[PDB]
Amino acid sequence: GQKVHPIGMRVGIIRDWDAKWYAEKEYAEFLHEDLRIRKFIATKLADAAVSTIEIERAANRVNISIHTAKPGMVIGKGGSEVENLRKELNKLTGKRVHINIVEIKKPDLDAKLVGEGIARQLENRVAFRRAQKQAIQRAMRAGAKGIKTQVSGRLNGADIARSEGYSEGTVPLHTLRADIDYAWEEADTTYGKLGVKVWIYRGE
RNA sequence: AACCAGAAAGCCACGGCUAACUACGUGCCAGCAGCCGCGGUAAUACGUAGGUGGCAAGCGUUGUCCGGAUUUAUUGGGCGUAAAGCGAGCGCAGGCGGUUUCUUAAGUCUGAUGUGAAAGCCCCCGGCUCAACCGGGGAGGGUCAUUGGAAACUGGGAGACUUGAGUGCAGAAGAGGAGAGUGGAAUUCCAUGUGUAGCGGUGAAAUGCGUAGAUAUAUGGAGGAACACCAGUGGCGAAGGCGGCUCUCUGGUCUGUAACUGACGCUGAGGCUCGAAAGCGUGGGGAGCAAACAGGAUUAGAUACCCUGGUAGUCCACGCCGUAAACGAUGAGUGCUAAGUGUUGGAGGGUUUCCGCCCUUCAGUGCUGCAGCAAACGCAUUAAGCACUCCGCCUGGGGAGUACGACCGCAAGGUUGAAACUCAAAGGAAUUGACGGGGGCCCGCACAAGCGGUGGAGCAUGUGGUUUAAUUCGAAGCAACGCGAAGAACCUUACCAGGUCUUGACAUCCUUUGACCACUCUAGAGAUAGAGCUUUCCCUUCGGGGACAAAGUGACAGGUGGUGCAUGGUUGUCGUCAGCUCGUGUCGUGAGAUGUUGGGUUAAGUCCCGCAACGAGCGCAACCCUUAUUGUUAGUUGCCAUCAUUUAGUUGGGCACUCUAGCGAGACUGCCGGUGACAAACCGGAGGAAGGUGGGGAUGACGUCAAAUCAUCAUGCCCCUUAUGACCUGGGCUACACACGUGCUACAAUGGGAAGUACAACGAGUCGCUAGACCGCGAGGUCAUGCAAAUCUCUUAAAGCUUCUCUCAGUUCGGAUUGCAGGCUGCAACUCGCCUGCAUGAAGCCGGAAUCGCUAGUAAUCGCGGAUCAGCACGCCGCGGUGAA
Repeated sequence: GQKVHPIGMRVGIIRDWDAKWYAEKEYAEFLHEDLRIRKFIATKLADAAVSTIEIERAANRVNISIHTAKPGMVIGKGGSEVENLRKELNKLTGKRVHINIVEIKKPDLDAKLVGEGIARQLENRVAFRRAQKQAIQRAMRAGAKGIKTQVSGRLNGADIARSEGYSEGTVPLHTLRADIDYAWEEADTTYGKLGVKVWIYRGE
């Protein structure tokens, strides 16, 4: 293995972090509290399945916001689930949290959601070649410049591991005026454990 | 004729061929199969389930005959490499044959006549209410038999012709054959002279020969074998084969020409002859060379390769055997079908001292290439092309050219030549990878040139081995060994001795209940035990759970236990090596190829030119960070130039310089000259701070190694559970008869010791760095001031510079080891921290074989800061000074 998480290459240059803090003498407390913050959307991710959470911070307030493609289950029926999530998050926090919902557009051109969906087809015993090809076509139908895909492990419920994936379009990986995305996700039907990786490119 | 759909349906397969399915318990065992092949938690091959799928009382299995099988090919196959042209010639019998006149009519076709039993298979028509039965007709049963005709073709008879086939006469070439003599050189032996300590051989040596005079050098003498240059893809012959020269017998081929014979030809089973080396018998000679054999060497072993010897043989005469990779792996005879180019032997013409030259034509003999053939490679007037005549041979690989029988031979052996039983392949040619102890080109501190090192000595540190009760686990060539460990006294821990415990040390629910705790005393090594103060409601609609404990068992928990060869994720390594592919159009019967090859150039698939290729993508490069100049902006905690002050840029003042860091400019072959195809590019010059990607960093394609990891994490499967799980004390991973790797300090004079004396950069700081003062030989101790930061501290850096010193010694070098006295953090430095002082003073005078790093702010030397951290660094990460060959 030799390659790099590409979002860890472009950060600081053409994007930022997801924590816009500046904190001395209470830094690791908020770090291992934000670690607890990220875990709590496991209740979301089974249904709501958000992508990113941006957490800014005022003096004595908590001011967070999310990005997702499914605005249905996150807004509740009348916002009543929203205040319940604020209460359950504040029970772990004790501090004034003020959550927000931002909807993404052209939602098929994500990174985490497409890999999560193809891992979902892997968790229903659907064949890997046809699912990757229909996935990269329906991502190409969204309008892009390229998608790379790769899956590994004990493929298709078999013996000793292979690793193979397919690609189409262009993808300048080694260049810095890129604005690409990336996502890794596990997979298991019942045998061992697998993994999917997924790439896009849309110019700077 | 009275009443019923009641009395009244069967059988094998479903992985491909094979139309004709899906799912459940079975687990390389039991099993299945016509061929291909299936069985280790899947058998879509055992049983079950519905189905599915087939003809019409049947359906599967075994056995036998024909087809598919052009796999005996007459219709209808072949022999360069896949099975398959005898080793080659001479020829009896046989097969097949130039043109023409007349003639017979054997073969040939045809007319008529006689028969080819009945029943069958056919067709038409009737009945059998449709299968079966009969009836009348016709090809159906001949290579038939008799009688009558044609002479086109082949047989037969009579003749005719010269084109095929042979002797003329004239020439020509030639390692054609046998027999008889002869020439010189070279080796070996012998003799003679001269002349002394070695000669000979190998990768390296050794065996061997030599003072009983070798080797070497000149002179002769003996004998055998082979013929240096000429020598050529030249020549000769049916093949095997044939090269010094002179002579006798003798075979064959080519060119002219035509008076002469007049179809006399070709092929050729049986038979005969010739037939490389090796071998056999009888008799000769041995100069070399050399099977068998002896000795030396190599090797784990070497009944071989290597070296020193050495017989049969190799030679001649006379007999025998009769084989070869006897090959162009291509049978023989004849005819026909584009060119170009050498060369051997001729004939003719133009021209001519032709000896050259040019044109025409015969027989060989090479080389390149149309049509045509071929699975391809290839062949191609010397066909593997289009054909006719005759002969030989083949029908999957093994068994095996074996067995029996027969013939030949003195003998080895030769010629002719099967089956029982096995296998589902064996085989030819070409394409892509991979490999080679095959080759051509390139490139890197890879060699070479230098500089400094390691291996010698002392110490620190990491492995293997021995150890104990335990020395906890992983990592093994580059690509493990100052590596996970960026901090082992208890904790750290998994390793031991002991004290111990159990829905548990930790998670979720249920009820009883609701909130606990926390803290003092006693026991002890501790977990724990027994008391003590009591615990505690945050909604009250008398109705209740949220913050909480304890008890019950219930769910369950826990594993640093195994498998990186069941895994994800992550990382080494080729290696910053320069490659890896796609679309469209072309080539190839097809796998596939071309683009991506060739010339130049570059750090590079980077770019130019030619090229059935044209374009693109991932890589390379560019965008990113820092360093190298300058403009603007903004001036404190920064700096001091215009002046005063004060120890002092301090305080008045300015943003001038410096610095701080935002936005900007600047280096792109940018211009000129030469080289280069004018092209890419190469070499110089000016300008500038840097000119040829200015100097570094981050960035790591396709893929290789089942490389490393369950011991960061997650985890398929397997195992443990009043215990391999948990709590505590003490110990250990820090041992040492030994060997290896990595670092620190010296072996002193460019130096040690004493004194005085200057200049950096990065970063860190709240229970953290310490200003100043006092005391101490010191490690340091006390009072205390600044500091959450360009301000206060770490912190005034070492090598540096000037004076003295020592005077070559195991030394005023060196500084390990050991007693004593201490200092600091720790609850506690014995096992096991660091540092100070006194007393002690070992090896060690530049380190073999071998081996490592590095092409310039580099190598070499010298200090400083940080991470983890109460404490502990010769390790790691980073910065700066001096500065090489």
